[PDB]
Formats: sequence, structure tokens, C-alpha cells
Amino acid sequence: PERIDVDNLPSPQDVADPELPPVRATSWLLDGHLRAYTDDLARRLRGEPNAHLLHFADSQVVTMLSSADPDQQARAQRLLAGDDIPPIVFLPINQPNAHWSLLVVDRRNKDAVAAYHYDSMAQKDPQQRYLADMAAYHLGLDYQQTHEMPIAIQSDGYSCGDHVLTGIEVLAHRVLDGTFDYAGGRDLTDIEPDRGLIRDRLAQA
Amino acid sequence: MQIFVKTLTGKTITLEVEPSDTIENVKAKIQDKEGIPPDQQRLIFAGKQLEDGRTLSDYNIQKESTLHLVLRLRG
Repeated sequence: PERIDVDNLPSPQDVADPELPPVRATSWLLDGHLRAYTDDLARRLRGEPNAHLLHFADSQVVTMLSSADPDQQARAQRLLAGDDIPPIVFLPINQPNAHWSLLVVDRRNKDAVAAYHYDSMAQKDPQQRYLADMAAYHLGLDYQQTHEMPIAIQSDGYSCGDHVLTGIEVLAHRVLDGTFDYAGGRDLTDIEPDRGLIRDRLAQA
Repeated sequence: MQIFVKTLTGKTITLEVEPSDTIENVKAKIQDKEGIPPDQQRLIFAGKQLEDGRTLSDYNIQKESTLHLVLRLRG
């Protein structure tokens, strides 16, 4: 006996991590940090016009798209590419224990889907675009059509996560203003990430 | 007794553990088999995260149980 409660368990990626280390001035960002930031952002945009078009994807779900288990990758596609899923999706792309980069997919036009990849590294790694291609491939897109877009070049070896979070926040406010669609609307050449503001968001959330 | 550990990329890791084994000890076995340091491993069972200082028996984990291994991704 000694019955164990299994009534309505969360999926593994939604289980909390109470031992999640705090972020500092020079540490690399973790996936738990990225999600805490986007969970708070989605809350700050709630009720604003056009906020219903955005969806910030969990990085763990981005990796499940390439899972060898077919049930897992099907769950990821239901979470990222369904009829009730917002058409503008932000996918964090992780090179394990190395780098972070951003991939955006816009599905407003179902007969022509646009994809944008942002990589803040000075000399780009072919392996990073490869992982962005796998994500688009598993989302039913042609990876050859993904655009390699401009973003501010990191001047340290730890703020690639900051560039990802800042680009997500900056672009989201452009969807709210309607400037996302102007010429150069998806250009992030002039962003300036702020470690202190990011730490502030995580504290007061 | 043999337990199973499933990652989110579709890999199952099998282990030969004892009920008296600690959570930290199980993680070292996973390090031995896959090279992942224990500072990155998050073991999950019945939708709950396991504390390093408890035992497999404390969580009523029986033979052939399935655990989830979620990683702390960094960059």
C-alpha cells in the first residue's frame, strides 16, 4: 500500500526548481532564468493591444522538437504549432554549455512563413545556425528561408543570454506599436542589454 | 533493483540502484554513464523534484520505476 498521489501531475518541464541559483553580474544565464523573465513579461503585456499575437516558448520544449521519442516531439509541436497558438513565436536556441541565440517564427501568412535568427557572437559558429535549422525543420518550415538578422555584437563572454532576452522584449514592444512591420522593423542592431535591469525583473517577479 | 531515467530528447538511462541509495548518489551514477555533472541534473518523480539528502525509499520509489531527468541549460 502507501498510495502515491498522481491526480494531475505537471509535465516535467513545468516542475519548479527551488534550488535555481540566483543570477549575478558575470554568470551565464540558465533556462530557468530565461523562463522566469518571459513569464513576467507575458504578464506585463497582458491586456495590451496585439499582445495576443505573442508566444514565448520554453527552451526545454525547443529541444524536445528534436527528441528521438515521437510522442515527445509531437507534444512540442502541439505546444508551438497549433491552431490556438499565437502566430509570432520566440524560440530560444541553446548550444549546450556554450551559447544562446534567438529564432523568431511569424505565421500570420500561412502560405509564406518568415523566420529570423539573431546571433550576437562576433565570429559565428556554423553549429548555432544548424540548431536553428533543426527547430524550423521540425516546425514544418524550409530552413533555407530563415534570415540571418543583425543584432548587437556581445563584448564579453557571458551576455549572450542578455541579448536574447533584450531582443525578445524589444521586438514584443514593436508588435504592440506596429513598428515590427516597418522597414527595418526586425532589426536589432542598436539594442543595449542591461544585466542590472534583468536582475531587477527576476527579483520583483 | 533497476530504475529508468528519461530525458527530454528521448533517451532512457537505466541504473542498478538500491532503495537505501541517496539522491546525490544516483546522480553520480548518471554522471558516470553520461558525463553530466550533478550540478546540472534535476531528477523528477511523480511531478516532484527530489532533494539530494533524501533516499530513494523516502520517495516510495520501487523497482523498475521511471524518473525524469531535466537539465539546467546554460550559455
